[PDB]
Amino acid sequence: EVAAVVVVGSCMTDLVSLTSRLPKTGETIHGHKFFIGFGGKGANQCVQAARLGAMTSMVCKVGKDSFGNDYIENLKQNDISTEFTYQTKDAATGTASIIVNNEGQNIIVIVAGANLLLNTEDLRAAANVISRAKVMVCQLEITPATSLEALTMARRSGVKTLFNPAPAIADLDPQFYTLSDVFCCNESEAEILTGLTVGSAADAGEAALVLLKRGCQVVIITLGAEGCVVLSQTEPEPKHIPTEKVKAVDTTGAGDSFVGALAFYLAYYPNLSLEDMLNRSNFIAAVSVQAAGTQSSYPYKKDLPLTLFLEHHH
Amino acid sequence: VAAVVVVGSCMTDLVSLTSRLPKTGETIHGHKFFIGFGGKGANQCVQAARLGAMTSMVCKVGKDSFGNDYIENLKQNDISTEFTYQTKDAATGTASIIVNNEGQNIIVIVAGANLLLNTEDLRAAANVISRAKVMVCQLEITPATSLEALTMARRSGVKTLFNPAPAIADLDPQFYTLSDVFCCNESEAEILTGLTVGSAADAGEAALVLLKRGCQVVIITLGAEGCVVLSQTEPEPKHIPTEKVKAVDTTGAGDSFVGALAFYLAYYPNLSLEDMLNRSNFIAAVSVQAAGTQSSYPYKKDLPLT
Ligand SMILES: Nc1ncnc2c1ncn2[C@@H]1O[C@H](COP(=O)(O)OP(N)(=O)O)[C@@H](O)[C@H]1O
Ligand SMILES: Nc1ncnc2c1ncn2[C@@H]1O[C@H](COP(=O)(O)OP(N)(=O)O)[C@@H](O)[C@H]1O
Ligand code: NA
Ligand code: NA
Ligand code: NA
Ligand code: NA
Repeated sequence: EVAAVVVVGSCMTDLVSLTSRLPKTGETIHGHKFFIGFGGKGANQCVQAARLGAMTSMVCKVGKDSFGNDYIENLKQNDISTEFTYQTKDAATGTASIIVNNEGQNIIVIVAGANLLLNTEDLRAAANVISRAKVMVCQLEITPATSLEALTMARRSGVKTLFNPAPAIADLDPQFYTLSDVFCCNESEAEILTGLTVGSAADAGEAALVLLKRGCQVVIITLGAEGCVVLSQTEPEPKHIPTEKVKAVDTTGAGDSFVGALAFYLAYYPNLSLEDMLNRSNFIAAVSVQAAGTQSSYPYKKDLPLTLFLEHHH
Repeated sequence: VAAVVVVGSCMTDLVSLTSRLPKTGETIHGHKFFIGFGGKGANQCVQAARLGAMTSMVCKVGKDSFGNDYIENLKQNDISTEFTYQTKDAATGTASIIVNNEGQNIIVIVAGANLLLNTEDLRAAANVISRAKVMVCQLEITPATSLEALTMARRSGVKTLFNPAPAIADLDPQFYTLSDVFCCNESEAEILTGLTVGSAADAGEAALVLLKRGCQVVIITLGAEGCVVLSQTEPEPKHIPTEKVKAVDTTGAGDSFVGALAFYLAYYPNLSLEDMLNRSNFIAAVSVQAAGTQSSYPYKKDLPLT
C-alpha cells in the first residue's frame, strides 16, 4: 500500500510554439502551431516509474495558478501520490517556453518559479514517506540545497539514492557524489562535470571513471542511440550496453524515461543484475523515442513485453 | 441589450523576463514569468465594458485551460460570452513573448482557434449584431470573417469601427468602404499607404490617402503626440494632442483608445468627434501609466466624472 519510489524535484509546464524561422531581436513572427505539455525532470521520471506500475510520491512545489492545478491533476491521472505536492501564492508554476523551427533548432527560456521555493521544512514533513521508500530520486532543477537534504534523509534511513545532475553545474558540491548510490547523466553533462570531451563511448568510459573516483557507488552515462555506459566501485571497468536501432520520431525526455525506468527496477526488482536493469531501461526509453510528446510517449506496462517484468530464481 | 459588439480575437500572453535574449540552440534561465489576457478584440471589448458599456464578444477559443480561463476573464469584466465559441480543433490563440532588461523582445504569435471563427458562427449572432450601436473589428481573425461582420452591421444601420491591425499591405478595399470609422497607428498607416510617417503632418497626409479610398472617418494614433482625425465632411487634418505623462508601459494602449472610442460612439453619439478623441486619448493615457495590458485599463469609477 506504501510508496516505493519518491521523487523530490521539479514540475514545469512546457509551452511550445512551432515556426518556420526563429525570430531575431525586436521581431514579431507568426508560428503555425502551439502546444502545452507537462514537463520537468522530476515529474517526468516519476510518471515513467508510475506507468510501469510503481507506487510513487512526487514531492514538489507548484503555483497557486491554472498551470499548478492542472499539474496536480496530471499527477493524479497517472496514479502518483500528491500528498507532498505543495502549492504557493508566492511564485508561478515553473515554465519552459520553447520556440522551434523547421530544422529542429530551438530557443528555450526556463523560469523555475515555484520549484525554487521547495525548501527544507517542506521535505521534513515528508520524512515518513521518504524513510519507508525503496528509492529516492533527485535532479538539479530545484534548489541544490534541497536535493542535497533529500539525499541525506534517504541515506540516513537506508534508502537507495538515484541522482541525476541535470542540468549540470560546473562546480557541483562534492557531497552529491558521496551521497549517490547511483549517479546517472548524459554525455554533455559529463563534459561539464569533468572538464573532458565526450565524443565516443570510450570517452564516456573515461569521464565516468573520474566521477566514480569522486565517491559515487555506481556511475551510468546515457549516450542516445548508443545506449549507455556503466561502472561501479566493485566493477570499475567501463561496460558499454548498446540498444537495438529504431526510427527515432522524438527523443525529447528520453533521459527522464530511462531514469524513471531505472528507479522502477531498483525499487521492485533489487536482485536483478545492474546490466539487466540497464538493458530493460534502455528498451523502455527507446519505446519513448518512437513517439512525440515527452510524457505522452512514455509507455505503460500493459503496452510492453511481459518479460520486462519477470525475473528468474537467483 | 448589448450596445457594443466586438468580433475578433482572444489570445493568452505568455511572458518570460530574462537578462539577455537567447541565440539559436541556447537554453537560458529567466527570472520571472507571467500570464495575461490579450488579443486586440478582447482588449477593446474589456476597455469598453469597464467604462460601463454593455458588450458582447464574438470570438473563438480552444477547449483547453487557456480557453476556459479566457471565458472566465470575460465574465469577470461583465462581457456577454453568448457567442464566445470553444473548439476541440485548435488551441486558444497564444502570444509568447521573451523580454530582456532593456525592454527589447522576441514575439511568436499562434492565432490558433481565432482563425476558425467562420461565417456560420457570425450568422447565429445576427440578432445581437442588428440591435447594437457599434460593431468593432480588427485583423487578428480571418479577414473574410471581419469583412462579413462589417457587412452585417452596415445592412442593419449599425456603426462600424474598424482597426486594421496588424496591417496587411494589400488590404481588400471593401474594408475602406465598410468603415464608418477607420483607426490605426503610425506604422500601420505606413504599411497601408506605402508612405513614411515620422511627424504629425506626415500622418495627416497618410490619413488623406485612406480617406479617399472610401472611409467616412480616419483616425491615426500617434503615441505621446495623441492622434489625428479627418472626415469626409472635414477633410483637413485635425491634430488632437494629449497631456505628457511618465509612461510605465504602453502595451495595449491602442486597444484602450479604440475601446473608449467604441464606448463613446455607442453611448454618447451626440458628442463632437474631437471631444470623443480627447476623452479617448485621456483614457488611453491612464492605461500607459501602469503595467499589464488589460489590468492597466481604467474603470469608470476611477476616472474623472466628465
Ligand atoms: N535514437 C535512439 N534510439 C534508441 N534509444 C535512444 C535513442 N535516443 C535515446 N535513446 C535512449 O534514451 C536514453 C537517454 O538518451 P539521452 O540522449 O541521454 O537523453 P535526452 N538528451 O535525449 O533527453 C539512452 O540511454 C537510450 O536508452
Ligand atoms: N506616452 C504616452 N503618453 C500619453 N498618451 C499616450 C502615450 N502613448 C500612447 N498614448 C495614448 O494611447 C494612444 C495609442 O498609442 P499607440 O502607440 O498608437 O498604441 P500602442 N501601439 O502603444 O499599443 C495614443 O493615441 C494616445 O492617446
Ligand atoms: Na537527461
Ligand atoms: Na518521445
Ligand atoms: Na492598436
Ligand atoms: Na499599460
